[PDB]
Amino acid sequence: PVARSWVCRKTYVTPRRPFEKSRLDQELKLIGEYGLRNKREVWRVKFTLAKIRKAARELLTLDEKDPRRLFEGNALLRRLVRIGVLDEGKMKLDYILGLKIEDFLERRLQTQVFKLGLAKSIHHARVLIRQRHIRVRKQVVNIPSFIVRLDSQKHIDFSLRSPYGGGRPGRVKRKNAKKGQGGAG
Amino acid sequence: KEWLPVTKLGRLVKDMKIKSLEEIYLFSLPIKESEIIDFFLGASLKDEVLKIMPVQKQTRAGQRTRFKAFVAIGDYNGHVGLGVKCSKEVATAIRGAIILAKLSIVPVRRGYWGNKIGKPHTVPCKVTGRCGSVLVRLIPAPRGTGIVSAPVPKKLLMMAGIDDCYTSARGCTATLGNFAKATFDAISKTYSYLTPDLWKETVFTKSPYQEFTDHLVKTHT
Amino acid sequence: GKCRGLRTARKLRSHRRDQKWHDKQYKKAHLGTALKANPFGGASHAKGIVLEKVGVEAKQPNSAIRKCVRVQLIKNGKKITAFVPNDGCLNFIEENDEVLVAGFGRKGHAVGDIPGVRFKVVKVANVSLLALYKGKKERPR
Amino acid sequence: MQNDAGEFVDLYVPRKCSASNRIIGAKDHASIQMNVAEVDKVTGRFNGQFKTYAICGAIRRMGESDDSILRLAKADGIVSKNF
RNA sequence: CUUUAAAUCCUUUAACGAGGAUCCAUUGGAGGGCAAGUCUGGUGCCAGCAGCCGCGGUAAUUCCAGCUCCAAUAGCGUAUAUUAAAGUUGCUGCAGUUAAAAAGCUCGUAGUUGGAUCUUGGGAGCGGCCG
Repeated sequence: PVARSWVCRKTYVTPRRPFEKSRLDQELKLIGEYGLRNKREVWRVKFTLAKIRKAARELLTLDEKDPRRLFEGNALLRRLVRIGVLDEGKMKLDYILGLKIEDFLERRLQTQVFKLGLAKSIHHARVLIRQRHIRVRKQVVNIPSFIVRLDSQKHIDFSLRSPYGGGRPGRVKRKNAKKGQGGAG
Repeated sequence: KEWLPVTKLGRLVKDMKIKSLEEIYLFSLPIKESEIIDFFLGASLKDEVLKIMPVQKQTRAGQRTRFKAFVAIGDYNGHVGLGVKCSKEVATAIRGAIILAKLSIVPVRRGYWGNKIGKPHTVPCKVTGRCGSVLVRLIPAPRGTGIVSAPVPKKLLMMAGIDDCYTSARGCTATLGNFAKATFDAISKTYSYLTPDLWKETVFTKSPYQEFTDHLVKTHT
Repeated sequence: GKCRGLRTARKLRSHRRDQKWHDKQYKKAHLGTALKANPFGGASHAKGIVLEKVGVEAKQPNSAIRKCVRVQLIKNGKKITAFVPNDGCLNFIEENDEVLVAGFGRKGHAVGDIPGVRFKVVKVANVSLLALYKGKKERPR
Repeated sequence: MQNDAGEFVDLYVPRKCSASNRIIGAKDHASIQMNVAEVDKVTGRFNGQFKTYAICGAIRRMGESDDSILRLAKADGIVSKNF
């Protein structure tokens, strides 16, 4: 008799075939072009895309003019619009299945800060996300696996306590300044 | 070097008179020159090697071994192919396999699953193929689910241009030749099926022989 | 199926029942004879004591002699012939010591070129055999 | 197949047997695009127009092709009804 | 500073805290399945490896060591109970001439299954026969 949670789900799945060529090569290709870390990232994104596709298939297998189907269809369509993967021009229930894994990987905060121009390189982008430097709507973020919503896009900038954002100099710079003042003093 | 015809088919595809191969599959007319495929199907046709299995005899003096080269072929938007060749060594077997795979070419028709939107991506009906003990089934699939099969019919379906299918196999699957021939027979029976779409009673277009006999009676006799 | 009626269930019950007991894996997993014959008593691992070390020969297509340990168990007390796995490890296990006997992989079957032996040794004297092999831990004498 | 845009996505329309209403495939070599000529109306000559027919391999395989060509010629009117 | 019954944990924040970042990432493998050396040394049916096939008999692409390599990565390997793969327990959905499999044959009570047939059609209208 304790008041605990006991709720947990696995976010990744392992494929049936462990050793072959083509899928391993293309996952390595995606990790290379998007600056990810390991295979659990692409396994997680493939699992959540498979869950979205399974929900879309369960919605599509029922008949038209059922209002439960209409409610979950409109809610899921508005969610995929609000993430920013699907466009507002094509908002129908059959366009869910016409999606790829790179569209889900494109809304990553790492790729967004890389393509915004504030980060020079994608490895530098992931480092700078981990480095406590950015802020989104005046709130700093450590985590590169941050799904950015479409409207919270213009409010990405360095934090006020960042040396690149104007403020206190860095620890290495102040150490070298202390050494220079000691040597010249 | 420069290709000279044997039948009148090479003549009619050489003097720029046949528009495409689609009328040749329309008239159910056999193609027995593999370089017509080279002329009309361009660089989109790509090649792969399925399995190199040696077979051997038994005489007084040793076992005379010969290679059996299994090669399928097909451009990624439309047509497929399959070739079985058995020669002495491996290189001539491979070359004969790619020639025979360019010879036996069936086209495939791509259909839809349930909803009818956009470009086709799926087998239009539950087709099947049988040879030996292999039973290869092709079940229509929703969009974007990928190929769900064994590796070599996955290869045949991605060079078929069909992106989304479900399969179900039965029998001694370990024999690659029978399994590949069964999925080739399954994928060849796509047009060999009657659907409500095909209910329009078509008119019979005049044969290319019937309109180019005025040239092939005077060129070659 | 064969009986393809609507108001019939009992014949299909009894037939699927009896033809399921006519299997061999279901008859192994659901009778007390297979559990009684197994010396572990349903356990995955089991501890025993060394009492004599006997080597056994190989099978026909490969010719060698394989060194083995004969172990009397603690929980049951029956004579079971184990097998020390790695190279140069019979000098690590001597008379009257504590060993951890485990299965070898084929669900209680004789495996490979070792006749009549189905169990191996993974731990001796409460220290792992892999660290004794690699030389990272020393056996306490 | 039709489509929502009104554009046929068919790449080639396959022909159909005139006897058993079946479809002749791409790699069937036992099929004939038969052409039958009609007489000129006045005395005996040839006009130039054609009366075309088709048949699949299975009907010739079981051998009922003469019956089918008689029924098709009688339906188009080449052979009289008394026969 | 904060938290809390008072603490520890977390967040915030002074002073410290890196260059060969020694502030050192392991775990099982490299013949086929099964991704990855015909590289270099040693014993050369002994030692051993190997879930299966097999590899060791004096140029071992399978043993024991070095280098290189590949798979996941704060994780990885082994054993046992179980599930999908098993359309090898088959209701969807197995097989019974020769590969495992039709009682020697007939009758017969329980059990299962069971031939046809009993009510049609129209009207005013929504409109240029039918929803």
